[PDB]
Amino acid sequence: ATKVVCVLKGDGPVQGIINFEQKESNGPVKVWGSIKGLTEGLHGFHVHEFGDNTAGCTSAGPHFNPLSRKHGGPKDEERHVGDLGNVTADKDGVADVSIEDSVISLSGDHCIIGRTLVVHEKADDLGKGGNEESTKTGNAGSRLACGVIGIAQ
Amino acid sequence: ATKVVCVLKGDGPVQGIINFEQKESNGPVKVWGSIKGLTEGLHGFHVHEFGDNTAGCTSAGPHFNPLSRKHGGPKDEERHVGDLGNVTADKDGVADVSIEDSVISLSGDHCIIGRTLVVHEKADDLGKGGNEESTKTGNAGSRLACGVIGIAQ
Ligand SMILES: *[Se]c1ccccc1C(=O)NCc1ccccc1
Ligand SMILES: *[Se]c1ccccc1C(=O)NCc1ccccc1
Ligand SMILES: [Zn+2]
Ligand SMILES: [Zn+2]
Repeated sequence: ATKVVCVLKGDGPVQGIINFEQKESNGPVKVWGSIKGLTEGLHGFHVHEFGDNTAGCTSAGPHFNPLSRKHGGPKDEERHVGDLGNVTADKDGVADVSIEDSVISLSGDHCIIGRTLVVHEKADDLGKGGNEESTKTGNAGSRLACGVIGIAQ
Repeated sequence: ATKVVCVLKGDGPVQGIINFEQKESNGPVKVWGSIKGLTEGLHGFHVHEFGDNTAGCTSAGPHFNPLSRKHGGPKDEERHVGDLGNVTADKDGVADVSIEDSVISLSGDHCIIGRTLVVHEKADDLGKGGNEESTKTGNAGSRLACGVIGIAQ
């Protein structure tokens, strides 16, 4: 009953369309779609705080973290709201995205609408990386593609 | 105290950055920025319903109209929430945008976050055009550039 969408654009082309659906405001969000142009392997996949693409993906700021927590994986209690882990690209450079998440929302204080979805250069270590940056960014590196998260029909 | 931003891009030369700021929860919204690549004259300037850029600006759908009103100009009672009138480009193809609007909002049912800002091919006749489409789209024609409206820092 809430549908939300994001068009990811970045150089490669790294490009993708990610859909979000939430049947009830109390409920999990299904996240699905496709990203192409990626290198094989894991790519960190996050909601960042600002829906600001003024100077590209860097304008989006840090991971969306309304609760002031440390970085983690989506299955961790200690995570940023925006922590959606990794998408995995094959040799064809395509990541088939199929995520269900109970922490992001399409309503309320954890709402992701108007924020930025980013697919990153490297793997997110899901905060298990044992350097300082693991607990902040997951060491997922640069921002390959992003988009502002918008209301869908 | 709330700041929102939109990067306008499309298939041709039209591009811009539009900022929105709302000092008080239900107060007026200041809208300002710059759009270049335009023909001289008026270009319809609207918030459209969907923050969906899947297939370009057409995916944004009709004018944002939560109150089921007819199309009008920003200074009309009978308007869509998304009706921000026209921006005016000079011979250089630059429109300097400076708008204050009391109907849009950055919170609540009138909130434009997650929706799409669109700059159009032609003038919006502000519903005074005396054909049927005047009362729906303002006859502003095709969508030159658009962006999803995002939360800013
Ligand atoms: Se997303 C969010 C955050 C705080 C309070 C309300 C909401 C919400 O209801 N989103 C607005 C919306 C409106 C129409 C379609 C989808 C989303
Ligand atoms: Se205003 C609006 C419209 C659609 C979806 C969500 C929201 C919203 O209010 N989100 C919460 C928000 C907005 C601006 C700054 C911080 C948080
Ligand atoms: Zn994080
Ligand atoms: Zn209208």
